[PDB]
Amino acid sequence: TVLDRQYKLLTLFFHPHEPIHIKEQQEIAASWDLEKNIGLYENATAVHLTIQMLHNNYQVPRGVPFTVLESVHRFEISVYYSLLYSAKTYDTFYKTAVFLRQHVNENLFVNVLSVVILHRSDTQDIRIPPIYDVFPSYFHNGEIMTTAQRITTHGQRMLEHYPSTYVWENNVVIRHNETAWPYYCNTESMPVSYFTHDVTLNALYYNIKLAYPIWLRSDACAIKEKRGELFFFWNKQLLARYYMERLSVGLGEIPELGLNEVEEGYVSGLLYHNGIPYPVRPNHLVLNHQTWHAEAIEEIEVYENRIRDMIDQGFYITNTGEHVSINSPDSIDVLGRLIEANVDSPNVQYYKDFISIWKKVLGNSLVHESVAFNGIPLVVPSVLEQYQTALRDPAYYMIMKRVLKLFNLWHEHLPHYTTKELSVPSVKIEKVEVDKLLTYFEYTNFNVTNHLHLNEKSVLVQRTRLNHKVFTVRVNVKSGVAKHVTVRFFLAPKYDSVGNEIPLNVNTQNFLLIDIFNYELKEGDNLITRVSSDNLLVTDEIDSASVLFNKVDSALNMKQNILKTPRHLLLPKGRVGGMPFVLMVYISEYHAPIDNTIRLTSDTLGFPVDRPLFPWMLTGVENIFLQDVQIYHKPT
Amino acid sequence: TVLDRQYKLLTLFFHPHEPIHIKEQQEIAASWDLEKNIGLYENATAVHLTIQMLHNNYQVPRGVPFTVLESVHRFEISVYYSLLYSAKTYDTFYKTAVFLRQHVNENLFVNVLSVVILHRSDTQDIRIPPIYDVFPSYFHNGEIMTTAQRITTHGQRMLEHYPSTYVWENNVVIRHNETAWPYYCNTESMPVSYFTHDVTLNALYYNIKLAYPIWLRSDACAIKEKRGELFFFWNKQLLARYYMERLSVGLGEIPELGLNEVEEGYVSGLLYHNGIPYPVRPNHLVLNHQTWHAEAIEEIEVYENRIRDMIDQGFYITNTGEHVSINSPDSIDVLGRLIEANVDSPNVQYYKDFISIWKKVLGNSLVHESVAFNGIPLVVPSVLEQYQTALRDPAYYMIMKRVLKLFNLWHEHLPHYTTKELSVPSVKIEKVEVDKLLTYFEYTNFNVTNHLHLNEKSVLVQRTRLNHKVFTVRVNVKSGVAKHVTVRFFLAPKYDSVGNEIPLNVNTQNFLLIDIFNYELKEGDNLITRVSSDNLLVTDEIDSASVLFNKVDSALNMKQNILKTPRHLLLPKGRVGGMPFVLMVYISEYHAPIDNTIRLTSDTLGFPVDRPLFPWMLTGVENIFLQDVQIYHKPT
Amino acid sequence: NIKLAYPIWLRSDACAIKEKRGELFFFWNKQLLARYYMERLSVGLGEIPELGLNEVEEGYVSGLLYHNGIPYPVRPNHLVLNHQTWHAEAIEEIEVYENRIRDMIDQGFYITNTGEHVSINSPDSIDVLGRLIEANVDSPNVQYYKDFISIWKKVLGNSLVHESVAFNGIPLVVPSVLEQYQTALRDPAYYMIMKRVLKLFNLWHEHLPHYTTKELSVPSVKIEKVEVDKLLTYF
Ligand SMILES: *[C@@H]1O[C@H](CO)[C@@H](O[C@@H]2O[C@H](CO)[C@@H](O[C@@H]3O[C@H](CO[C@H]4O[C@H](CO[C@H]5O[C@H](CO)[C@@H](O)[C@H](O)[C@@H]5O)[C@@H](O)[C@H](O[C@H]5O[C@H](CO)[C@@H](O)[C@H](O)[C@@H]5O)[C@@H]4O)[C@@H](O)[C@H](O[C@H]4O[C@H](CO)[C@@H](O)[C@H](O)[C@@H]4O[C@H]4O[C@H](CO)[C@@H](O)[C@H](O)[C@@H]4O[C@H]4O[C@H](CO)[C@@H](O)[C@H](O)[C@@H]4O)[C@@H]3O)[C@H](O)[C@H]2NC(C)=O)[C@H](O)[C@H]1NC(C)=O
Ligand SMILES: *[C@@H]1O[C@H](CO)[C@@H](O[C@@H]2O[C@H](CO)[C@@H](O[C@@H]3O[C@H](CO[C@H]4O[C@H](CO[C@H]5O[C@H](CO)[C@@H](O)[C@H](O)[C@@H]5O)[C@@H](O)[C@H](O[C@H]5O[C@H](CO)[C@@H](O)[C@H](O)[C@@H]5O)[C@@H]4O)[C@@H](O)[C@H](O[C@H]4O[C@H](CO)[C@@H](O)[C@H](O)[C@@H]4O[C@H]4O[C@H](CO)[C@@H](O)[C@H](O)[C@@H]4O[C@H]4O[C@H](CO)[C@@H](O)[C@H](O)[C@@H]4O)[C@@H]3O)[C@H](O)[C@H]2NC(C)=O)[C@H](O)[C@H]1NC(C)=O
Ligand SMILES: *[C@@H]1O[C@H](CO)[C@@H](O[C@@H]2O[C@H](CO)[C@@H](O[C@@H]3O[C@H](CO[C@H]4O[C@H](CO[C@H]5O[C@H](CO)[C@@H](O)[C@H](O)[C@@H]5O)[C@@H](O)[C@H](O[C@H]5O[C@H](CO)[C@@H](O)[C@H](O)[C@@H]5O)[C@@H]4O)[C@@H](O)[C@H](O[C@H]4O[C@H](CO)[C@@H](O)[C@H](O)[C@@H]4O[C@H]4O[C@H](CO)[C@@H](O)[C@H](O)[C@@H]4O[C@H]4O[C@H](CO)[C@@H](O)[C@H](O)[C@@H]4O)[C@@H]3O)[C@H](O)[C@H]2NC(C)=O)[C@H](O)[C@H]1NC(C)=O
Ligand SMILES: *[C@@H]1O[C@H](CO)[C@@H](O[C@@H]2O[C@H](CO)[C@@H](O)[C@H](O)[C@H]2NC(C)=O)[C@H](O)[C@H]1NC(C)=O
Ligand SMILES: *[C@@H]1O[C@H](CO)[C@@H](O[C@@H]2O[C@H](CO)[C@@H](O)[C@H](O)[C@H]2NC(C)=O)[C@H](O)[C@H]1NC(C)=O
Ligand SMILES: [Cu+2]
Ligand SMILES: [Cu+2]
Ligand SMILES: [Cu+2]
Ligand SMILES: [Cu+2]
Ligand SMILES: [Cu+2]
Repeated sequence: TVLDRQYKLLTLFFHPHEPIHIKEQQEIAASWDLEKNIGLYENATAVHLTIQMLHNNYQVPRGVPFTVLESVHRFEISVYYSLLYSAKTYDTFYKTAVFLRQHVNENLFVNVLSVVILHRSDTQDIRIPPIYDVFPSYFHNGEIMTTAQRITTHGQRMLEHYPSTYVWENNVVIRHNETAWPYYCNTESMPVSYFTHDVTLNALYYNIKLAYPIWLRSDACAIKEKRGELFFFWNKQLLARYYMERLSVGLGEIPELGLNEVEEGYVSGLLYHNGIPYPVRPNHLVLNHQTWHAEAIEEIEVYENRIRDMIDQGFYITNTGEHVSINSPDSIDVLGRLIEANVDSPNVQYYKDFISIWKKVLGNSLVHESVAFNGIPLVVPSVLEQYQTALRDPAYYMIMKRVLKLFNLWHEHLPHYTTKELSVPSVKIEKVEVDKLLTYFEYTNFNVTNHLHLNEKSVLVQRTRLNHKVFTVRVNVKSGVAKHVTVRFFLAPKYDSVGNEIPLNVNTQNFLLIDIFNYELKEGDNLITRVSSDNLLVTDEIDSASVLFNKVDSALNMKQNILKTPRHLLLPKGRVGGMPFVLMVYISEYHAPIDNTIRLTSDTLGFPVDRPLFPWMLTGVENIFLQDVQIYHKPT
Repeated sequence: TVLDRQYKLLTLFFHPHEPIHIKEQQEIAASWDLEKNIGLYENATAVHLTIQMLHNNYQVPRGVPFTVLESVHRFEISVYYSLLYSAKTYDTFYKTAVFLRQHVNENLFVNVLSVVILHRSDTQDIRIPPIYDVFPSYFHNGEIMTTAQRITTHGQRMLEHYPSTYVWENNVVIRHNETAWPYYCNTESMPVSYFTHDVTLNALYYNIKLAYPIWLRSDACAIKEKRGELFFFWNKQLLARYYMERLSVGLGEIPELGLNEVEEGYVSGLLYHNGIPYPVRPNHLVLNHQTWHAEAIEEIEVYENRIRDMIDQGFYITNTGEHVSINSPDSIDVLGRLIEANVDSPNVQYYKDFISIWKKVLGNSLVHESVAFNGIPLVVPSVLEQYQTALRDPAYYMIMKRVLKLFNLWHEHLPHYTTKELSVPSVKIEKVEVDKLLTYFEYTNFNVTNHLHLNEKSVLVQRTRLNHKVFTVRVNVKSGVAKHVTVRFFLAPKYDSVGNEIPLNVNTQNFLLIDIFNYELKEGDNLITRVSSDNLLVTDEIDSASVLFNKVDSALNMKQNILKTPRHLLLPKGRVGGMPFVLMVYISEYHAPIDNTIRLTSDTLGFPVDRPLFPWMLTGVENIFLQDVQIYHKPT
Repeated sequence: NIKLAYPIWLRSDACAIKEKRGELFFFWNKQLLARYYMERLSVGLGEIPELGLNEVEEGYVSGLLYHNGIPYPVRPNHLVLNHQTWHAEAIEEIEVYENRIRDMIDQGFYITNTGEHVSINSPDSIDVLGRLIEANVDSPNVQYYKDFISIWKKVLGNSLVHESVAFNGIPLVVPSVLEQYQTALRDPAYYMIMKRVLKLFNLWHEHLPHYTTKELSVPSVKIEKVEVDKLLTYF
């Protein structure tokens, strides 16, 4: 019965903005009544709250932007999640989903239903469609969407007048985004536009926040996920990759964010479904004038000073006034939880969310204090207030760099690793060599037909993306005696924006983990010959909505999880003629430990680059090797 | 043959963005060739230039915003106007118009064809459609246009799901703009949004600049128009009306524009045809930082200092170095021409256009120095760079207030009027009384069907506008002996934003001329009983494109000229309970003096309020009377 | 050596009068700035920064020492020019002089020492234009058209003026790198100032009529193909 259930849940994601077209779903929406069917829900309080909200009309109006950073939106989405998750039977769950689809905003319903499907036992096999297919308007420029609407409604008669559009195959018409948006931010935004505007990266951020919502309290499974450590590690990896891209395109180090003025602005060029332009941050934005920006920055400074005091003093304050030490090396998780100010933080009243205030300030979304129903505020969020568009703005990377400065301060106070924790007896690496590192640009097609308001075709968008050829890394190692070992590869830049070789201690923060795997080392001489195509950290493209629908309706793979980095974004572009980089191979013992499942050997994720490392403490540690490589770009 | 010619010229304005659909026009476009038909054009140089431009493709690309402030755009539009105007026969003119419609940008073609029709003898009867019907996208928000597209393409099946839209009559569907755009500039922009965003006002500005393009040199007819005096008078009238509106809504005096920072920003909420959002000026914009704004402001300061020096020294410098005096009272025209820096200015090389630089600076249109054909720059103009959207921004009023400060400086140097120039023998005004002054808001419908890309309905937009009830002004006057006299009425505010009564000398700059007419005064007692419905200065609404098309195809009025203020914008709103104003009745002798035709008694348009006036010099002048009135607003 | 050949304090003779001093000045400055921009693009530094009248972001530390052993003046980063300092007065004088030059360029004539107007609208007036901009001893009127480039150099050298004099006479000065021709080119501020002067020159050239197809064409001479063997550079 998997196929039919998946088909129905897909039909729930066919046209969010438009109303229900399938008749029996209308019958269910008109027939079901929560009041009399309270007995089928475990959480009766959620049922009462939902009934009250739906009766008083105290809900976010339909056809309006939705943001989780607003309090009332969080309350509404949490209540709906509690109601949906408390469904005893799958039938009750589906019937509540239909009713909410009828009586709930599109974005909120999609998000809550996806979260419920991911975290429900009865729906551990259902596959949810990609976000960039349900709402294409968050990943393509407004001109593209308007042209799509025109070419569709024209009946493809004036389409042949358009030279940009073309018919690649029957029933599909494709455009070019190569020639468009001549007006753009420029500054530091254009050279890295092939990485920051990538659809897959924003989709990955959205899916990550689907797996770990800020408004959802962890269960036994989510309590072993080490939420804070994942936050820190993922932010570090993203910032290291972004810095590598900037060095590749010659833009320099990530600008440091102050408290007086921000020089770089952002113009999104995106449009909401209704047609409201996004807020724009001007260049040379002033933060020390008579504006709400000043008050927001003062609150941000207070909260960050509280975090700094907690880090330095070595303990945090409970909600009653007790001191809880965080000086042990295993307190990184609670530190991250406190910094994030999620619902799992011990004390959110004193440790508040300054990152959201940073996002509000640097989004320059004019607060007009407008409310509907004498209730829910009406907000026009900027790109930074949406996880599916935040990564397009450099300000996000600047803010995360500040948070990573806080994290580095905390890690600095920790004792440095010893020659016993960081050494494996009688394992010496001889030589490490990669076959080649080449990158090239290629074309890809995305389906944006779900935005078209069909009455009674399939428009696609062509985009340019980076990719790399398969590469093999071969290392020879002395093994001493037989062992079961783990090998980790790290990649870092070798020269900074000016030309001086970066010391290893500084590079410790710029090392990007690209592969980790097990091996059984024999006695004597060995050979590791890892191929990039075998790594499980990076995955291939997930099947599109159309492909999944075809494979389902016509009637598995475990190499496509929503919480993995796309393969084509693993390797930096480099330069034509070669760009130098540093590879680091580290071998350690194997210390023995589907929607949201990731686990490796029990140890800090960034080991051994989480703490600062110095050359003088690597003498006597032979199982770590630092080689130099060159990354090339194939021009086309 | 008027009807058929008008029908064809209307068909030339049916779908600018879309290509030619009528077959014989395609045949003409494919058959006509300028090279062999040079003999039918008087200006052969224009023919050669047009041929060269069309062969080299050195022209503005189609489907791109067009602005006259750019040099190459001016050159192209001037060349096309020269080509069209040099058509010996009407047939040649129409055949060139079709060819250009086929091979020219939409906005440029519409503008040039309208100008040619207005200034051509063979087309002095043709009536051109309103601008707000040809390009509705410049007068309504992007959300409205997107909703229109959706309701049209949906086949009016999901339209009935929309509660906003409704069917007022057969074949027409109407919306509401009352509930939309909750995100808005606020500050000083919302309380006067009913006046600054009025469609008729922007259309009036566009038609005025159609009558007097900056790139067209005047002929005998246009040389008697006193271009500079018209510029000054119209700007003064607009600023006085805007100040009256601000006082009515309690916003205060027009802010003074400096050279360091502009506090008030603007968000248009408009979208171009393709779907590119308009530039946004942030609040508290800084002009004294390391930006191109500083250089632009320095050039502006240099040019304005040149103007100030020319005004103070009493003479202007010719292109050879000669001094030409401007100290006479009849030099206002050349002064205005110099300030405007039009093609009729004596010396544009030394006296340059600083107002355009002000518009560029305060539009905050990011210059990205992008060019097509290795030629024509690509520009995304702001609202201030288009005459059909400039009036929506307060910065325009601030800039015009600065220019009016320059004009007031010039007028101050002139000698004050005497008791002989300002007096009429034996004519004493006894009493002046108006019956009532009431204002109310009403609904109106605009047709935006021409934007819809119909394949193989008629959507309308409902807007709220101000209007007034008919009022009668009755004055009793002693006449002495029989005479033929002219009576002028002026309206001004009585109290400023704080509460002090404004002295007459300051109010001289705030007097708005509302009526001027002739009369024959008898001997003894007389009675003037003017009714607002008789004034010819203000006109009624012009027939829409649909109405004109119906009246033409089915098969005159002279009270509808494109260069007259709409009647409903004549009177300030006032306040509920009454707002005090000052009326001034002035009687003078009758000194004896269709597309663009306006002439009155030979005298300065702003007489006697062009020069400063003082109470002590009005003793002995009995033919001028100052009464007080109250304007009321009917709330609904 | 160039300033040895054409000193600002030496009046030209028959030989130096055929040298077209102003045109040489303009051409050499343009060539230097084009080469510098090519170098910047080669090393990925971007376009030459535009010099304003409020603040200069880039500073300079020479690292040089005079014969006696006095360190050179240092310009700090983010130097402020709109505060209560002599920099403001110097910048005001610079602005006045540059506005005088702009007015002379736009009006089409220059003012003599007596008050006469001399036209500069012909294409062969580039030499006198350069002489006026340089304010050398060969300029027609140095009293009205003064040397603003020297004031720019003084301002951007940040040489602290201490008003010290010897013999009750000759001032004692510690010049910066910009005040010496043998060290001026080490500072980007020089290139910025010359870019401003070249903006003035480009304004003047823009007012000139564009070349025609008769001045710019040679009858019956068509170029087929151009090819270079190789372009390689090494340290
Ligand atoms: C079915 O559906 C419903 C609806 O969908 C779901 O209901 C939600 O359920 C969750 C979980 O139960 C609730 O969250 C918790 O709520 C309680 C109660 O908060 C309410 O009352 C507060 C006022 O009383 C509190 O303060 C007064 C003094 O002023 C005090 O006398 C009283 O005893 C009590 O402490 C309100 O303040 C509060 O909301 C107000 O304040 C908020 C904060 O400023 C503000 O945001 C609100 O807008 C409003 O202004 C609310 O009305 C909370 O006590 C509890 O708080 C814990 O977690 C937060 C972080 O999320 C943390 O900051 C707190 O310090 C506290 O942390 C303790 O518990 C954590 C786990 O919950 C634990 O991880 C911490 O370590 C800590 O516990 C450990 O340490 C502490 C000492 O630090 C120790 O005492 C403990 O024993 C332990 O050792 C949560 O916020 C939602 O409120 C509720 N929502 C609704 C709408 O119903 C329901 O979950 C669904 N059920 C099922 C089965 O699915
Ligand atoms: C058929 O089609 C064609 C194409 O559609 C139409 O052609 C257009 O026709 C108009 C009108 O004829 C032209 O405008 C006039 O152009 C002339 C010539 O300008 C050209 O040449 C300039 C260079 O030569 C000038 O300077 C040199 C020195 O450097 C000097 O030696 C030479 O004698 C001459 O003076 C170029 O500079 C100029 O363009 C360049 O410069 C522009 C300005 O910076 C710049 O914008 C350009 O981009 C380019 O860089 C061009 O190539 C102009 O002389 C004439 O200028 C008058 O008007 C302007 C204001 O518009 C004003 O500033 C000038 O000072 C001058 O004013 C005198 O004439 C006015 C009337 O024209 C008059 O109102 C003024 O009072 C003044 O006249 C009185 O006072 C003066 C003293 O101040 C005195 O001398 C007079 O005798 C009199 O007493 C116009 O700009 C278009 O150029 C032309 N365009 C094209 C593409 O062909 C044609 O009209 C159509 N024909 C028909 C029948 O329909
Ligand atoms: C042997 O050794 C000695 C020492 O080594 C050498 O002596 C040097 O020789 C040179 C060349 O002769 C001198 O330069 C010229 O000096 C004269 C005189 O200037 C002195 O007097 C001025 C005051 O009198 C002036 O103003 C009053 C009104 O106030 C007026 O009534 C009077 O008639 C006269 O006009 C002083 O102001 C001046 O110094 C003061 O002012 C300076 C400027 O502010 C200031 O710097 C000083 O610090 C001081 O404050 C001085 O004491 C100048 O008249 C002459 O000026 C010309 O050149 C300059 C640019 O260098 C230009 O600005 C002037 O406008 C003027 O330009 C005319 O002549 C140019 C050629 O000389 C020519 O190119 C111009 O086109 C122009 O000529 C043409 O147009 C004009 C109209 O514009 C027209 O009248 C002409 O007929 C013609 O058509 C020079 O500065 C040195 O002063 C002198 N130095 C010393 C220490 O002796 C000597 O050269 C050696 N001899 C040999 C054979 O080798
Ligand atoms: C893009 O996605 C749409 C679904 O949003 C696809 O629509 C399908 O088109 C095929 C055409 O043969 C139909 O048989 C299916 O029934 C359609 N499905 C739905 C849900 O409408 C469309 O084919 C996709 N196009 C591409 C190129 O992937
Ligand atoms: C709005 O304007 C359009 C033209 O842009 C009008 O279209 C006309 O509609 C009538 C309907 O009976 C047709 O007979 C005409 O042939 C149409 N003209 C064109 C040029 O298409 C439309 O009627 C107008 N609607 C309103 C309410 O004024
Ligand atoms: Cu969408
Ligand atoms: Cu700044
Ligand atoms: Cu339009
Ligand atoms: Cu401010
Ligand atoms: Cu600074």
